[PDB]
Amino acid sequence: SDKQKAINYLMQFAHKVSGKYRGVAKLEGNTKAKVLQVLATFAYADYCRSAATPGARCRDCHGTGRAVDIAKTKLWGRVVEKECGRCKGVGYSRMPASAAYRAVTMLIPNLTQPTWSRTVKPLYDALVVQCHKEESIADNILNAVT
Amino acid sequence: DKQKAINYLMQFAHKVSGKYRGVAKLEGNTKAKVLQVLATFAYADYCRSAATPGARCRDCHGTGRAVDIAKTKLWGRVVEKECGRCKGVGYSRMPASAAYRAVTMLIPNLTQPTWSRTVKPLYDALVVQCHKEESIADNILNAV
Ligand SMILES: [Cl-]
Ligand SMILES: [Cl-]
Ligand SMILES: [Cl-]
Ligand SMILES: [Zn+2]
Ligand SMILES: [Zn+2]
Repeated sequence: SDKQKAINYLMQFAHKVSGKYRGVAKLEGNTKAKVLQVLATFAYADYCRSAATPGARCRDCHGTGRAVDIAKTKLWGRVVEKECGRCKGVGYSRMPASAAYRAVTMLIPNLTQPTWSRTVKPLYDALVVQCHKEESIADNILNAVT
Repeated sequence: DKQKAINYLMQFAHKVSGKYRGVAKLEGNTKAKVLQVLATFAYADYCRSAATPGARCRDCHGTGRAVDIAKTKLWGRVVEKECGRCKGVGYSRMPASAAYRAVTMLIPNLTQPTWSRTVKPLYDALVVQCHKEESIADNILNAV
């Protein structure tokens, strides 16, 4: 419901950016749709578990890997980010991705893990971090002093 | 054993929830999920402090309290006073932002100031509850 809406939002984003990832960009339409749905479902679950589990994502950036660069934000008149110093940009554990790899191989049975790592997993990670970034923006808006 | 401790802390959070405006009126299902988050994160904060050298006061081991000897004798029950070494702080306070973010997934309109005034005091009470349980277990274990 609320979960399915968020998953659908994430699936639509996955389609928008899919052309950047060589392992999904040229799949047949029906397979591409199934793959992107798997990636969005696993990525959203990975995000949700990491936010609710103590220690499962970085406690300074809350998963985004990024922090505000105060001086550059002032200079440029827009939010400029830098790497999160605490997690040096990792944001969230990468171990849950193995489950997504297994689910994708059921749809792409010749996809090896190193080919996944280079050509598909970057989209999975783009989706996980997209969720942490959405949460950070929602928090910034909710708590603005203006 | 961890889940038992958290579930115990969760039940205590329910008992005292009425005293904290940010949880005392949540609807049954949401209230349970929020209190489970609070207990889970509070227990993790406690465990980190207990395991990290220097993260707790070496006299009170996190409770912020000491036994008032003269009042305990007068009243025939343990009566506490502020721990002198730490002036009642008990443990180094770490930011509770991760817990706040986990709660806001369940209560999307909860601002950080409202959290700080009306929910975070319960969170802090749950953390100290854990140090107090440890202290009682130690007292009982070492009573002659
Ligand atoms: Cl992987
Ligand atoms: Cl007392
Ligand atoms: Cl009392
Ligand atoms: Zn970080
Ligand atoms: Zn002390």
